[PDB]
Amino acid sequence: EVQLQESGPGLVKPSQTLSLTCTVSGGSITTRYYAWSWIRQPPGKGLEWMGVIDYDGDTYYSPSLKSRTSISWDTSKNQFSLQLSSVTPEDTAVYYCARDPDVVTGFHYDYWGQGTQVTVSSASTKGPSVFPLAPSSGGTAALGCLVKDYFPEPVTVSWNSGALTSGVHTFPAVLQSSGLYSLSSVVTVPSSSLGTQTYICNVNHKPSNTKVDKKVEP
Amino acid sequence: EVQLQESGPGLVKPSQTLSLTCTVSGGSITTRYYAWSWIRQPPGKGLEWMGVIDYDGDTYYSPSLKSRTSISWDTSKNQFSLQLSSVTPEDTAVYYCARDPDVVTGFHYDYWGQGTQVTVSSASTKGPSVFPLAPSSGGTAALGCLVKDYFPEPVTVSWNSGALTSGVHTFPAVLQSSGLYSLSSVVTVPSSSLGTQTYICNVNHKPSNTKVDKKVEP
Amino acid sequence: VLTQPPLVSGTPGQTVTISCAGANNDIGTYAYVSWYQQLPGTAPKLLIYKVTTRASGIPSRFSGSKSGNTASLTISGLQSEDEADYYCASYRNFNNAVFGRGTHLTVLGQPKAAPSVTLFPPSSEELQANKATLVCLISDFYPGAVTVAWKADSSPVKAGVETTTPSKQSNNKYAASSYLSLTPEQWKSHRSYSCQVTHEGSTVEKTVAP
Amino acid sequence: VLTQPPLVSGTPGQTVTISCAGANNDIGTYAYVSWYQQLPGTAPKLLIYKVTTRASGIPSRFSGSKSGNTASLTISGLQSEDEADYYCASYRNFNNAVFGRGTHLTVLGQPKAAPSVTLFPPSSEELQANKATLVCLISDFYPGAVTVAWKADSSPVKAGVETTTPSKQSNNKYAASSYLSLTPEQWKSHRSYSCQVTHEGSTVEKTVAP
Amino acid sequence: ERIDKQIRYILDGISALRKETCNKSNLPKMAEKDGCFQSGFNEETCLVKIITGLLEFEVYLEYLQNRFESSEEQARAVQMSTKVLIQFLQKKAKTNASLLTKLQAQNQWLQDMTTHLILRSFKEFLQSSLRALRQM
Amino acid sequence: ERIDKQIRYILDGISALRKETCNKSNLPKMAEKDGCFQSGFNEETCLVKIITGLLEFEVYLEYLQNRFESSEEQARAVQMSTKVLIQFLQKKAKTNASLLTKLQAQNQWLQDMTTHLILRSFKEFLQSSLRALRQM
Repeated sequence: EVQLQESGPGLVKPSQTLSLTCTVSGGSITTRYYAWSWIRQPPGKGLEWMGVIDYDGDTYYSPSLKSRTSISWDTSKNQFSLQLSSVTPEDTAVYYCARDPDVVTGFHYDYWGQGTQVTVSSASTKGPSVFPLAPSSGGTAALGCLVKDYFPEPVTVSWNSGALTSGVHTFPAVLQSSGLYSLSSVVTVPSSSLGTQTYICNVNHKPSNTKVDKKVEP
Repeated sequence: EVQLQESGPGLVKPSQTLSLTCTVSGGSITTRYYAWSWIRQPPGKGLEWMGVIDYDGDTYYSPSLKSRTSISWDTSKNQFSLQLSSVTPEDTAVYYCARDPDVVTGFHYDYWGQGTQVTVSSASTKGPSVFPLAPSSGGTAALGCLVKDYFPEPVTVSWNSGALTSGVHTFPAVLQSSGLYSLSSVVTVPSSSLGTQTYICNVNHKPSNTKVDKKVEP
Repeated sequence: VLTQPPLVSGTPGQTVTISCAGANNDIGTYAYVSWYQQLPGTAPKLLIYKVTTRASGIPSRFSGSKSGNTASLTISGLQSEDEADYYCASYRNFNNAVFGRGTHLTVLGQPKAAPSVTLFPPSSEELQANKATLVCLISDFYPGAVTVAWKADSSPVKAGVETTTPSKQSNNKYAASSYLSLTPEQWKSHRSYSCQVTHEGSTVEKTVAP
Repeated sequence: VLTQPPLVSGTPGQTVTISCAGANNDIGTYAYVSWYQQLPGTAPKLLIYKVTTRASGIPSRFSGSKSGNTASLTISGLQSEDEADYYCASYRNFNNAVFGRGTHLTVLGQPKAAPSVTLFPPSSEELQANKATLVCLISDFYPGAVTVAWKADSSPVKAGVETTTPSKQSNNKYAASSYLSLTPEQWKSHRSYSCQVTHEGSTVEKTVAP
Repeated sequence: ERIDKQIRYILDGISALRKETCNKSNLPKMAEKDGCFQSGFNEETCLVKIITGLLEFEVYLEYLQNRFESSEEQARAVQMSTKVLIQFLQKKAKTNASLLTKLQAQNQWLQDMTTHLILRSFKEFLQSSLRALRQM
Repeated sequence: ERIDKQIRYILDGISALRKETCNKSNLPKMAEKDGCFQSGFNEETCLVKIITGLLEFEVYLEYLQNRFESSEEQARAVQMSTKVLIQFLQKKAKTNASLLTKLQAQNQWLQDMTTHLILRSFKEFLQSSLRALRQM
């Protein structure tokens, strides 16, 4: 099964260059007749097709981005990478890598990556602080975690290492006056399970390599 | 006598490319052993050396600017030009062209141009409006002109087509809340000359090709 | 780029049409027009390619049409789950691709719902760090416009309030957050704090106390 | 870049030194170190090149020195006219040039001066355009800090006031502008308008009336 | 559907040739005027353009025989596949001196490019030599 | 001061050669380690580097004789000026197979570059042909 994975820094400063790497699983990038493209999405805006690399290794770029966009690959790692030059806040976007099933007879993309968010800013990376939100003490209770003062977005919050997904509601983060982000994730569980089931929230802030596991108790 | 003159648009929008041209008088740009360089000065900041072109036509660029800076020339017009790509507000600067008297044995610049100001902004060019400031009616009077609502800077104000320079004080412009500029230029003259000498202020706003001649009377 | 309408809407069970205006160098070349569906926080999902061909697993009610330089996406039997952003893409000569701005399909007709409010007091760990935050979480309300008021005892709170813009959940109801930053001394000084959420003239309220 | 001090100052007749710290790939290569003088609104003027050599017309009191990777500009017999921004530049391998941030030489010791104020009423042409502007022009004051107050009759003007930051004239005294935007009806409604400029505790005032 | 197999066979032959080339280390294009696009479509005009362009690339392959002398077997395969494709389209439907002149002009532009690189570096090294000897 | 006139004579000879070239249409560099800069200055080390680099450019001029066959008079002048400069520095002081191997490798890199340009455009034109024939 074809799988695409984006990797890269979540924060890049203005005038610096943006570098991302897509790792391909379940298929060779040199196989006929695939093409490997980069598409980016500014927040609340549309998808922008940037470039593409053939199975032969040939690259084709959008005319708008041809001056500062470069696409290369490493066949030994089954990866293709993106380089964007002289980045501006206009380049703050979620970046996607996608596969073209047949570059010869069509430019559409069936398999997409999960997307990685890149924020262009001169500000510094701030690690998140996680605080447990105790459950109250028909027949259910709400418990959660508070992720406080981090930059830039996003923050990933799972529960019991992804096992607990039903009844979980992660809210979008608030932008403070200080410029830092904070969000909360709350899972609704039966009150009877509070003494017989353990609930741990798993926070991951990739831009700061911060991984925090917080057990929520009454 | 060697003279350098800068020419170019006073306003360029973000992500567009910046193009300026320097016209050389009093000497060939192909003459041994001259080099022709571009230096820019952001407002209230230092001089930044960008690039240079030989008498042979060879170009050399600053490592910081090598990705988006290009220098060419037209020997038939005795001009060399600058092209800056993907401009940002960080590129808002007065741009200078200068001569290197001997590129072979030194990188210093004796003859400089007059400098041209380029503002990077998505805003529109606004033409100035000139209103006369009547003289009052020991032994001198102040009269002037009010230049109102223009964008971007600069505005050039002379008096009697450059003949009247003594006693002339042109103040730096005010930045309004609306984002438009306005300035005043005042010349101090003897009161006896008010009935026997004509005073005309000559305003020139290059970004809008606006030339206004205003006779100031009591 | 490819011209695409901003919003398209309809009630469940009725058909909607989304257009993709193009030029001769993109859609007019080979009619390699594709359509994509995107839900918030996730990557776009290929629906249609080469104007009409549906991808595997895509229901027949999604239909691909094209006339002139304009392609149309037709969604029959609209479901509440169909609310998403829909993009068209086209091959552009040579070996280029271009996307439209996108269209948000809004499924209307859902009843109005009062907001469910959950208010969390400051955690014992946060108070140990000499900080205090009241977490007020609003969810499951429609329409998506609420006003959040904070009360210390009965007096309004004049500072330290941060509030989100309402955003649609996966059930196409809205949700919003509100945070009140307090010093641990302020949190103990008052009898209780309250998060008051006003929605369509009525107010839902939760209260926490040290 | 080349490290250069922000400000250097001195009274007339005394000597000042400006340094230009460099690295091995610039000043350390061939010692092609040049010095430039720049007055506001004008292009830089070449003073020294190749560390010591003075350009034609440059007085001997300007001197070029160098030790290690640091070059120094020495200005003897300081004059009031010497107040300017002074830049050093160096050749950088290969076929590159780099400038320092620059140093502003401030000539101190000048006496304090009260500001000269000139107030212009709205022109008859501007009033015809249904606009009105009071132009208050302040000049020839030191130090460079003034407060501008506008008075309608005797009441302070709460809106429509734009004021510059004080800037040094060519005589190294300061100048500033202040504009009051009024409607032609407001300009006729009041008995007179006044521009009050406060400098070092005292106030200079001009008055115009329709 | 048969054409799809013929062209991809040529594309794979090209992919092999360029792969053999990399291990050691004004051409025809489609335009709207040609009618090969849905807008302005002209099957008779477009089919002539496809045949004409392939005939032009067929002689560039001929002039590139010496370029792939170590892998002669595939170099002839790409030519024969092109000729078979050209013959098929010619049945489906109703100068070289200029191309050799261009190909010779292309190679001078590269040799002049190497010539300037050597002489410019000679010029640049001489500049550094004079600046150094000026101090001794 | 005499060296200044000798090097500029060579620079003007180079400027003429490249001007004659344009009308038709790992090299030595100075480093801090060489001691030709004021910091780390070593006159004996720097002078050897200047002579060595000029000797390397002297044989690149020799291999470029066929490049300037129409203006032979100046091509020999640049060589003799270089030889006179090299002899002067050698008195002032106390392999070619590798350079020919590089110069041959440089020309294959350009011919392979032309080869890829032709084959990639052949590939690209074939893609457009299949997309067009797919519709007919």
